[PDB]
Amino acid sequence: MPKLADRKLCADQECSHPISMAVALQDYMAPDCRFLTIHRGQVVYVFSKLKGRGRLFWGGSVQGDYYGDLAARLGYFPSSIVREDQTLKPGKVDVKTDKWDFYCQ
Repeated sequence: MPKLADRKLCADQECSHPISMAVALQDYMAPDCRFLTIHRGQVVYVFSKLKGRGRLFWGGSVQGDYYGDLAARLGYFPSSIVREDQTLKPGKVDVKTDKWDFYCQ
């Protein structure tokens, strides 16, 4: 399975800080373990934005039901299914993707 992208944009070198908070406008079911499953209205925190050949996809995690809860797992989803509501930190750190980046969590 080829990497989805060779490079990505993050808020920091380790992609540890979220770039943005977004709300899902469409449902999306993960086609394989690399992807997130999302439903309309759910909140997603975006930690990376892929570049190049993977640029339709962003990486992040789904907010849970209790205040402050964010699932630990990261996965990819199409950027178009969400509306970014708050830019938390500019996503302008241009990083090569590593092998952890497409290994399923």
